[PDB]
Amino acid sequence: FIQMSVQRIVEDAPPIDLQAEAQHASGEVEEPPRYLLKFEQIYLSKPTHWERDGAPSPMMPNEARLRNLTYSAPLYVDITKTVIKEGEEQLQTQHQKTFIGKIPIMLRSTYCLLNGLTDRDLCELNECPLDPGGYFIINGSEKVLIA
Amino acid sequence: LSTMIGKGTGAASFDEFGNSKYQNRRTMSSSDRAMMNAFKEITTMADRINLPRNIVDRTNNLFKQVYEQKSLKGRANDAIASACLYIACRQEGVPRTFKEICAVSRISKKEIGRCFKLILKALETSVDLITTGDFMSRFCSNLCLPKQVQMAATHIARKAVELDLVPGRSPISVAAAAIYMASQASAEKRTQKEIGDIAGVADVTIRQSYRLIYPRAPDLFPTDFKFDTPVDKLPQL
Amino acid sequence: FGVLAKIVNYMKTRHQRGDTHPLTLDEILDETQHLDIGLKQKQWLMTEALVNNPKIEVIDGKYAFKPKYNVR
Amino acid sequence: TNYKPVANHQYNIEYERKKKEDGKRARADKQHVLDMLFSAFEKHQYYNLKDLVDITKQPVVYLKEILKEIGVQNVKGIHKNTWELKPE
Amino acid sequence: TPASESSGIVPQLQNIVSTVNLGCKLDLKTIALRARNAEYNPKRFAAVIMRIREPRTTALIFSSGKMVCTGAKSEEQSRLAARKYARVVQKLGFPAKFLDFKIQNMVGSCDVKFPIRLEGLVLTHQQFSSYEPELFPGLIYRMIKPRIVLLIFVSGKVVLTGAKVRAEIYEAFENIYPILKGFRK
Amino acid sequence: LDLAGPLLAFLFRGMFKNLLKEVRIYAQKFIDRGKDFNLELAIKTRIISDGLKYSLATGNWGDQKKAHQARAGVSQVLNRLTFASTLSHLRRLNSPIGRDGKLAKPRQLHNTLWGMVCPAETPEGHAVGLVKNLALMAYISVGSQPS
Amino acid sequence: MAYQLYRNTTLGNSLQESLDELIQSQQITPQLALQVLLQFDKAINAALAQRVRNRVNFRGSLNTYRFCDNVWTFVLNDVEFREVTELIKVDKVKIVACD
Amino acid sequence: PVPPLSVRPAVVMQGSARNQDDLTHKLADIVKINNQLRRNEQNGAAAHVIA
Amino acid sequence: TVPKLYRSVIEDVINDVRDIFLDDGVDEQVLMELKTLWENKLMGQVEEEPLNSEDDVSDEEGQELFDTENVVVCQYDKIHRSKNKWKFHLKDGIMNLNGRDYIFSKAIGDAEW
Repeated sequence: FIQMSVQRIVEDAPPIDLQAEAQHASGEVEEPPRYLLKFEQIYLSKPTHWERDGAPSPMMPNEARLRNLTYSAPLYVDITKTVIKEGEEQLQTQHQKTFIGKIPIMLRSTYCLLNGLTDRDLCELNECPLDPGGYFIINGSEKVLIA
Repeated sequence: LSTMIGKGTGAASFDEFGNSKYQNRRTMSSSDRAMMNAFKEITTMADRINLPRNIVDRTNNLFKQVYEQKSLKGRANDAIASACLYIACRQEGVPRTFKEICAVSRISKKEIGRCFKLILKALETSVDLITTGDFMSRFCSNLCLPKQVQMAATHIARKAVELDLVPGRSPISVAAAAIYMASQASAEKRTQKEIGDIAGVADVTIRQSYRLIYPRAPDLFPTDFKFDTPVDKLPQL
Repeated sequence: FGVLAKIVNYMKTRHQRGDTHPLTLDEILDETQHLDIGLKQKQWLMTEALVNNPKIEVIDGKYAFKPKYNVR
Repeated sequence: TNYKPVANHQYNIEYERKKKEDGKRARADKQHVLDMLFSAFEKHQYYNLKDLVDITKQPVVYLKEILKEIGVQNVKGIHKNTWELKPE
Repeated sequence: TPASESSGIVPQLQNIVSTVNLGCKLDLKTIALRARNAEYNPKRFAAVIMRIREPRTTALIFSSGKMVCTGAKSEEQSRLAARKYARVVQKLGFPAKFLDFKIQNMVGSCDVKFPIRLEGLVLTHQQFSSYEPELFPGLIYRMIKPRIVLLIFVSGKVVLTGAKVRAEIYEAFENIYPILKGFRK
Repeated sequence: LDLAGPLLAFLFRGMFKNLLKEVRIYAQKFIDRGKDFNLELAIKTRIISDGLKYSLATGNWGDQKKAHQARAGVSQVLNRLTFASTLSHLRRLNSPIGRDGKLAKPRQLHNTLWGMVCPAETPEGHAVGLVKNLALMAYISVGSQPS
Repeated sequence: MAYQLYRNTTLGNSLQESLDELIQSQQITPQLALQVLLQFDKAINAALAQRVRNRVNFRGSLNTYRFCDNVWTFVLNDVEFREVTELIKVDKVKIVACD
Repeated sequence: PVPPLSVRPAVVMQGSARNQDDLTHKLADIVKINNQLRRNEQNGAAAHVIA
Repeated sequence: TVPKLYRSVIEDVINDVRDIFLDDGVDEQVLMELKTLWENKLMGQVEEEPLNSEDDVSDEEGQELFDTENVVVCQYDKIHRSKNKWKFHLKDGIMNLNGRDYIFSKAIGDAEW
């Protein structure tokens, strides 16, 4: 779902264009200003938490459960602005790397930091080595989706 | 006021001829709908910098108080919401800069600052005075700086204010200059442009502030600090 | 048409002033500062605005009293 | 994110546009403004208030007092109003 | 207070704000056309701007007949400049009249010649003082007596405004100076 | 069987398209007032962030205002009473059904479940044979482009 | 619309006078002369736009000023026009500027 | 007839008054529109809008 | 270089108004005579009016009506001032000084009164 599904959906079919309603009652000249937006590659960080100070830090699934957090990670996307005006300007293009929302990670999946650590390390993080994962953590409660 | 209604039994629900089943719903609280619209803007602003719900709850509270007095009804409602957000953030002992709240908004720095004073006059209330410590944490954090270096910078900042080396300088700029001195005294060495980029201040302001604190650099570091480059080899710029 | 409205407005003010004395077109052009409106428009005036006019009062060989006709 | 604008970059540009002689209108040149009204009315029998505001660059309330002076108003649909100097 | 008369450093007046009504309607365009050393941009602002070097001052005159005079070093000098402008308007042939001349504001400034700790001042007078070093580098003090606003700096510089009478400035400054000396570095 | 990926995928598509509309409305409001645009301000992060957070927590599904009639109860708190309850819970699958009185053939044990779903392992209660559990070796396709 | 102001110039005035001679001899009409003056405006504006590329720098004492109908009118005293290869001083000069 | 409060003891559930019996909330809707239709008769009563 | 510019101007004007001359039916000889002539030319009381207590605060009318001095016609880009200190950013530009004629596309500028 992350490695495929979310990327395909932001690429699939959402280009949006807007053409201003100018030159009313009087108009001529050359420009009713027009803008187009396009979305490129999606980026997904490791599960993070923002402390009230404003300082981000890595979140530990055990901590997420005690303090009652939502164990999720930030999702970022490439957004483009293209200004092919009605004449003079056409090559006005600018690249951006932007935060759009927070995707809940599922435990010990390829995007949840627990997948990489070894058995001794995982025991060091107060996490069970035998615990299977594959369930989301929301607001302190462990939640599993039924097929 | 009242409950709502909405479409769905398949129909009969007249439109008899036109294409509008039964009837349209009705607005209720319009005089206040832009208060509700203010609450919507405060949460958007609030999430864009990852604030806690406790801040949002204080912010919403301040706003209702300012709204009920109707003492500053003429002002830009969005400017009022943004100023409330700034106050709530400072009262909870974790201030954001005027530069930061402006960033997540469409209101100008001057106008947020102006509204800030007016709200303070409207509620006949006061807040604490910002210190170096209240910002040293966030900045050093976003630059991926080690915990030890953050600690040193804090000490550098605190002492710098204690020795009164910067009577004609803002604490944020001094904070920035301490961060630079620390970073250049460690292996990390974040560039002036990068620090500039997190702090928001002009990199010429840091350079001047650094030039002002450089003559006393030996005395400002913690004696327990693990040095990488000695002060006798600390660069000048 | 606009020019004609300025004739109407002038005439309106004159009626308001208390007088309904008729004047020549030339004088009206002058007093409305529309003397240089050209032959064509003048001709349009003569063969529509002044004669197809539903409530124009012709008296003393000149055109008077445009704003009102319903009450005297 | 939020590489601090302190004065929003588009907003700066809009103020800059404003920073070229704006916020003052003729009102004041009445008669010359009347000339614009007469000229405009020559093109069509009726106009929207918004077209007159674009055309004469003056305060709306003053123009309304003029339209009360030399004309009437005619509305239709959802508050769609057009004014006319009563052609006859 | 005799005991401290080296408070009595008498703060210097730098600016005076007065208004006066010429008593007649005028035409700024003709004025701008006719008058020398004057500027008028009706597309930017309404008032015509005129400037003399005499007591080095400037005045802004409306069409209603009201005008505002600024730039004076003193209130007498301000009445002189106000009178000089109205004279000029007289010289235009216009029905110029010296009517309703009144001072609206006085500004003073001074230096105390010693450094002070604003952190203490803002702490102890928290109800009235307002200090935002991130925004403005000065400190804003709102007295409730001679309703005056003060600008305090670490150097010891002070500016006072909102004044209606010079005595009020001295009174505001004689009152606050001991506190400032009590917060010296 | 729709699993966590295709179940999440339905929601992410809907919120992200919904997000696209809210950004469309913002750009028009920018153009109307006399222009003041900030592409980073138009993204209403809460649509995605909170929207996934909400659906996954309550167990509801989608629009909440209306869509919740059949696809209710799809997320659940992960039961943790022993080690087995959890492994068995994560490896559970649910057939949707009418409710309160239906008697037919989607309750008995079709032959084709052989090697697929558990012979005997189904709730002893009202929903007998409707919530099933996946056999021991059985597996599920993630699926990919036929191209 | 190109500014009438450059008609005030010696160049512009010699043209107006040249046209006036032609009118004295009744070989042309006043409207046609005006049409020639309008074309001269456009053409000299064009000549300014396309050919003229040089610049000058100046300092001096300001004697009087005016601003009306978006027209600036000055009179400066003890002026000094400075260029990269020449220098030009004059006791007093009037500067009229439109835009 | 308006049923007595004993029929709609709301439910408070902490807060205070957060417990306006949703039937009351519907009763508030009836009174609101009936007030408006009353004012409509008092004021510029239309036709289709009254309907 | 600059008399040549005027010559450039002469060519452009004569060329572009020629058609006007033809449109009226005016003779090309008149056009040439125009050019030749033009070339030849080329080279109580105190509560009412204490106002009279400031008589003579006047200056010279000498500096505007007479125009004894030289003149410059140009355009302005931006004008800026700071008390008695004035700054000018000018553009386009024909100058006449003590007799000779000069030109500029931009001119920047500082003066005090």
